[PDB]
Order: sequence, then structure tokens, then C-alpha cells
Amino acid sequence: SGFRKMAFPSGKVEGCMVQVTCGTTTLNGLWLDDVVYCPRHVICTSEDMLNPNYEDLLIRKSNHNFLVQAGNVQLRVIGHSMQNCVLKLKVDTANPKTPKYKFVRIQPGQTFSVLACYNGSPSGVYQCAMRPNFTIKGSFLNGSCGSVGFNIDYDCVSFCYMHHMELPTGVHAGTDLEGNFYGPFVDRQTAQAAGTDTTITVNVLAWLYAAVINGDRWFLNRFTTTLNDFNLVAMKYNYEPLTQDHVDILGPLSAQTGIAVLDMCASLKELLQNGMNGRTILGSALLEDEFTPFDVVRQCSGVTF
Amino acid sequence: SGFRKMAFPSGKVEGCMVQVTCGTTTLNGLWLDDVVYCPRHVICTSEDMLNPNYEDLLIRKSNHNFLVQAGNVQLRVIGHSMQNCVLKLKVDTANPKTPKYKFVRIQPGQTFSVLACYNGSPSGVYQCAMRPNFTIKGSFLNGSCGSVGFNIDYDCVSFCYMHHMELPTGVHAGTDLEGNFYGPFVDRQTAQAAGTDTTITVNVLAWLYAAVINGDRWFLNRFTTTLNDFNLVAMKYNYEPLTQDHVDILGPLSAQTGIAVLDMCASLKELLQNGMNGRTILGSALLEDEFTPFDVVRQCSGVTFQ
Ligand SMILES: CN1CC[C@@H](C(=O)Nc2cncc3ccccc23)c2cc(Cl)ccc21
Ligand SMILES: CN1CC[C@@H](C(=O)Nc2cncc3ccccc23)c2cc(Cl)ccc21
Ligand SMILES: [Cl-]
Ligand SMILES: [Cl-]
Ligand SMILES: [Cl-]
Repeated sequence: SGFRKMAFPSGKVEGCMVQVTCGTTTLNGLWLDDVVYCPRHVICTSEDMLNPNYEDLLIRKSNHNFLVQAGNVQLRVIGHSMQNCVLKLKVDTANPKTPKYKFVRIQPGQTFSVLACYNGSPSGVYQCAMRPNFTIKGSFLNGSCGSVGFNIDYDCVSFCYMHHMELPTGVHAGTDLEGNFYGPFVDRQTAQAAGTDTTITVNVLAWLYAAVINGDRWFLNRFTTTLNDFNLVAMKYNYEPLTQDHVDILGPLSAQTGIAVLDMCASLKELLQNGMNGRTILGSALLEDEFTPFDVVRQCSGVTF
Repeated sequence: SGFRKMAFPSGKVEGCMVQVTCGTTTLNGLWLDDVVYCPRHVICTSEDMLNPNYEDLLIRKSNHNFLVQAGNVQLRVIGHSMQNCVLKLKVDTANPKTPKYKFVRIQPGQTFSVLACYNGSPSGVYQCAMRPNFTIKGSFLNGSCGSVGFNIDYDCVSFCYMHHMELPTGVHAGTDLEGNFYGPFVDRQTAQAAGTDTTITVNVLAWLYAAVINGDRWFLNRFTTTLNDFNLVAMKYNYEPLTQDHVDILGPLSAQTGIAVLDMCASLKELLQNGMNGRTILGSALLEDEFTPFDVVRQCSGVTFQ
């Protein structure tokens, strides 16, 4: 019993975190095989960030301008190249702690664990969701750039996020490990804002199934709904549309609890229109949307890595 | 910016998790140096659990009755002893992944990270607090026994909890790493129940200071309170009493934000009376009590967002 916001075990990623310094700027890098990946803005001074020409700034740097520290060991940079908004520093040593890994780009609503780092040292691990507006509500201070987000499927670490910046509302923006930003953001000190966000409907339904599995049923009702009627209600409360793919993905949880997906949708529709009436679900007075259907099955089944 | 329920990176503990089997029972063990620590109930059958005589059950076991698996490698058990509710299995190999560590017994309200494990393999990491009633609200299934709670301040892992059981309300009970239970619980299947739980007041105040540091002030008010008047109100909402030690502990956060501890107490009294009226504090519609004053200072910036 119990249901917690649970991150993947971070050990496989901790063994990849390094400190990258270029001039006065220090941030985190991800060391996989003989390459260290980090945000390309490590080469910028605060003035450069106003309007940077990254290729021009990079052409002025030599390998010795990048100091990479892995624990208390300096790695030798033997090459440097840029791929989108990520800088790739070739080093003379392959990381002996390199796990089985892949680079994956996730979709909004997908969750991942963030290993927050400062000066190449892991400080904490927390579970995030990629918001529908492509930001993450992370917890990051100055020096956290280069911290990564990941999932684990079996013994393979799928790296999906690298931290780049904080937007004025305190939310965060970053890229996949190929340097492509999530969302319409750019790596420059210019006016940028997170768009209006929406709730991840399939994730709320998954969390309602988790509540039922854990003995909370007060919100269940005798009603069902059509997918079209639910989606009209979802649009009204800034909830993401629920697709037939989402309904299919919720199939296992629906079969385990005996509550059809559209039956759970009728519970959610009532919760939106009426609220919780002083009640809580899994110790929350808000509908939680940062657990995917897979997260719920994994936690409630005890999957290990 | 931002404020998340954040666990310590679990790598240093993952490299210590092993599987311990005794007969038909399999659970997790913590391998540090040449010793594997695990709940002593690994020697019980389900039947033995009502009134087990652990001394009598253990004397009947030899070293070869304990199978310890670290990854795909069987460790050889060369000794066994019981310390309170923990079984200590001496093994012939020191764990090369043993981090700098210590054993610490924590007090209610303290927080820690839990690395939930099954069959010696880590499944997930989450943040917990030792409730005032000495239970923890974990996420644990059958086979999770032996999973540990810890803090990693500096490069030293302080192990503070080992999971032993789930109580009928779905909450969890365990011991420190010396095998002493937290709370009035026993490692028996006898009728046991968690006492009435209460909110960790000092932690709620710490979290209100985190909200102020992150720019949220809507809940502040022009009032202050005496410590005694605060406790008379707070106790009516099943909040733990706030002691002068708690007021002292909140001093740094009080100095950083410019809000005196008793002034923040008056804000808490008003929140208990009014609720949030559709508003949230740090993305929560309830008052959060699983962040200590130490956690807030570690997570938050040294500069308040005035
Ligand atoms: C102007 N500026 C600041 C430094 C860096 C930035 O956002 N860094 C930070 C990241 N995460 C949390 C922070 C919390 C407080 C301060 C900085 C934080 C950055 C990066 C880009 Cl791509 C563009 C601009 C910019
Ligand atoms: C009767 N019984 C059951 C097995 C074990 C126990 O509590 N195991 C479990 C632990 N954590 C979560 C669980 C979730 C579902 C099931 C078991 C769980 C245990 C241990 C002691 Cl010390 C006393 C009694 C007892
Ligand atoms: Cl609601
Ligand atoms: Cl599934
Ligand atoms: Cl303590």
C-alpha cells in the first residue's frame, strides 16, 4: 500500500555526471562513452547571452578552454562540436561507468526523473512531467544547467532531458540530448514566457486508478460517458483531449479495478464540475497529473532496475 | 526557483542492496563492508509470525541456511547474529561499493529518502517523513522488507530506517539500523495499530517560509501570536505542539525572509481557519508537512524573491 511520487533509482546517471567549466561559467555535463554533453551556453558570458552567435563564439575556443572534472579527476578534452543547443566535448577517456543508454525525445504528459546537479555533483532526484506547454515545473537553482532527465526501461537509461534555463514564472526549459528544445524556447536572454498550460487528462485518470487500487473509491459513481462528451467537458476545464490511444493505454488498469475507462471519465467529469467537497484522493486536494498509466502499473506491481 | 519533494540521489545505496533468502522467505538486505543487515523476520514462516521466538528460531539456523545474492553473485555467509529486530549476516566479501556511512536514529518529523527494493533490486526512490505516530506513509508491496531510508548530507550516507511491516491502515513500520523499532511496534502479526496521526507543525512552517522565499505571500497577515495561543489553536486541528526548540530551528528562515516565527504562526492559524479559498501554496492545495527546516534551506536559494 501507499502511493508516492517516485523517481527511478539514479545511480546509473550519477556515474555520468561531470563538471564543465568554460572561462567563468561552470555547469554540469553528462559523460557517456568518450563524449561529455552539456548546454552550448557554457561558452557564453552574460553579455553574449543577449544575442549569441554560438558558432562564432565556439570557433574562438580551443579544447584546453574546456575544463571537465569527473570527481577529483580532470578529463582531457580532445575535440568539441555543437549539435543544436548541446555542446559535445570529446574526451580521451571513455567513462567506465557508462550504462546501457539511448537518447529519446519524449512527448508532453510523459514523466521522467530529474537528477539535479551542481558543480558535477548530484544533489537530489525528483519525478517531473513534461507539461503540455513544454515546460517542466522543476526545482533548480543557478548552476543546475546540464542536469538531466531520464527514464529506465529494463537496464537501459533513456536520457530525455537536459536542463538549460528558468523562465520568469519559475518554470524550466530544456532540450532533448540531441539539443532540440522542448517547446518554443531559445537559449538566449530575451523575453520568453511559458504558454497557458493544461492538465494531462490520461495521467489524472491513471492516478484515479491508483487511488482505487489503494482503497479510495468515494469518487466512483454509477455513470459512464461517451469519449466525445468527456472531451467537450475536458476542453472547458483546460484538460488535454483524451484520445482512443489513451483509453487503450488505460485498459490494464480498467481490467484490474473493474472500472471502465469511460466510467472513470464520468468520475473525473463530476470532480471537475463539483470539486472534491472537502475530500482528498491519495492525500491530495488537487487532481494529480504527473503519474502516467505506466508509472501507476510499475509502482503498483513493484518493477525493479 | 521551484520547490519539489526531492529525494537524495540513491546510487550510493543501490550499490548496497542485496537479496536475502532463508527457506521460502526472500527479502532485501543492506550490504555494508562484510555485513548484510536485514529484518530478523526473514527466519520466520508466515505461521511463525504470531508469537515468534526469534532466539529459538535463529539458534536452529546455520550460515548455509542464509542465501545472499548480490547481483548475479552468491555471497558466502560466514556468521550470523541478531541485534534487536535486525539480523546481521557476516559475509566473506567486503562490499567494494560500500560508501562512507553511519547509522542514525531519527526523531518524528525528520525526513529521509526511501529506496524501495524487491528481490535485492531497486525499484524507485521517494521522500518520506517519520510521522509523529512513528509510522511512515511509504509505498511498499510484499517483498519490500529490508528496503532502507537514508539521508546523504555531504558524501556520507546516514541510514535511518529499515522497512519491516505494513500496518492495517496501509502505513508502514520499521526500525533504525540497530534494529530498534520506531514507535510501539513489534515484528509480530499481533493486533497493532497506528496511533492517531497529527501534522508536523514545524515542517508546515518551514514550507510556508519556502513559499515566501519563492515569492508567494498571499497567506501572510498583520498578526502575531504567543507560542501558547498558537498551540491551543493548532492542537484543535491535530497539529503537533510547536516547542521553543522548533522556534529556534526556524530562526534562519525567519531572518532570511524577514517574517518572525510567531508572525508565520499567525499565518498558519489563519490558514487552518480559512482554508486556501481556491488558492495554492507551492502547487499544493493542502499544507505540506514533509519538508523540514533543514530541507527548505538546502533546496531554496539564499536570496528571497521579494
Ligand atoms: C539569463 N539566463 C540566466 C542563466 C541561465 C539560466 O536560466 N539558469 C538557470 C537555470 N535553472 C534555474 C535557475 C535559477 C536561478 C537562476 C538561473 C537559473 C540562462 C540560460 C539560458 Cl538558455 C538563457 C538565459 C539564462
Ligand atoms: C503479517 N505480515 C505480512 C508480511 C510482512 C509485511 O508486513 N510485509 C509487507 C511490508 N510492506 C508492505 C506490504 C504490503 C503488502 C503486504 C505485505 C507488506 C510482515 C512483517 C512483520 Cl514484522 C509482521 C507481520 C507481517
Ligand atoms: Cl478539483
Ligand atoms: Cl499499461
Ligand atoms: Cl532527527
